Amino acid sequence: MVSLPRMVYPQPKVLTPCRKDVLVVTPWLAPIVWEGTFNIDILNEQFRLQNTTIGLTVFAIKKYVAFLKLFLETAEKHFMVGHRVHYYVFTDQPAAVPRVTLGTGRQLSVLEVCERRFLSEVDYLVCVDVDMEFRDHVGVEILTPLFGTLHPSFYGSSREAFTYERRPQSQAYIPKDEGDFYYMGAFFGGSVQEVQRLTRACHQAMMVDQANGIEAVWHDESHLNKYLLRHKPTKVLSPEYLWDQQLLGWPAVLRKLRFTAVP
Ligand SMILES: CCCCCCO[C@@H]1O[C@H](CO)[C@H](O)[C@H](N)[C@H]1O[C@@H]1O[C@@H](C)[C@@H](O)[C@@H](O)[C@@H]1O
Ligand SMILES: [Hg+2]
Ligand SMILES: [Hg+2]
Ligand SMILES: [Hg+2]
Ligand SMILES: [Hg+2]
Repeated sequence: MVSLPRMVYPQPKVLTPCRKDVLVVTPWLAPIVWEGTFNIDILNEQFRLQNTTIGLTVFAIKKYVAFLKLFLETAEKHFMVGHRVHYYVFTDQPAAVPRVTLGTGRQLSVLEVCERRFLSEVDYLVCVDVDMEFRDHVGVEILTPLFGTLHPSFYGSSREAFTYERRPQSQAYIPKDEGDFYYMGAFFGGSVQEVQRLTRACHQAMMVDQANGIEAVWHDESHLNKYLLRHKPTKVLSPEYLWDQQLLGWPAVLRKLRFTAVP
């Protein structure tokens, strides 16, 4: 909205692709975020000028509350550093939430287990799984109206191999000749409005399936993939944002491992 100040940085080269080893934009012109495709300095400026607030939601029920400490501590070092962050921890054990020291401009709310709340408190919602840890930068380069993350096991696979729900009886059904990517349900988000639309669409599709006595092969994730097939995300995050070094190592195609599973 407001003018960016004078900035000094390398001139982008029109005849020099940033990455030649991977696809950096989808067929519907949504960027695919890989290290080397963005200048974080320009992006931080753009979002700071808008005083952007990012909500980060995690669900820690039962034994998963044990992952909160590492999750929050690492988020403090790598997630949206410099911008306003509001952590939303949904848990069945309010008292078990660890007391983690937060940087300025960042807050955490514990919700024991309305959507209207999100609309007035944050500009974007990022929904992730709690049994993870941040190992590198995860910033505003991911912010957009709607984004999904490439599942680390299928980013190089053909659609036929994607583990979409294949039964026509399911609302999450996707035939073998359809599909752009296989997105993992452990990392998605976008504007509050778009995220609520996605979740509302998924919840309704799941109810319909339940009534028909059917459960999608990969539950929530199956419906997420159906939704993102019909409502193309405005950005797609590379596997840099959802990886497991123990199971997949550290391929050359990944210059950074930013968000990973906990052994
Ligand atoms: C970073 C995960 C590495 C790949 C492991 C296999 O992942 C599973 O893939 C299916 C779709 O084919 C679903 O996405 C499952 N939810 C994935 O399971 C993952 O691994 C298991 C062991 C659990 O940790 C689960 O929470 C993970 O998503
Ligand atoms: Hg969410
Ligand atoms: Hg979530
Ligand atoms: Hg759902
Ligand atoms: Hg969903």
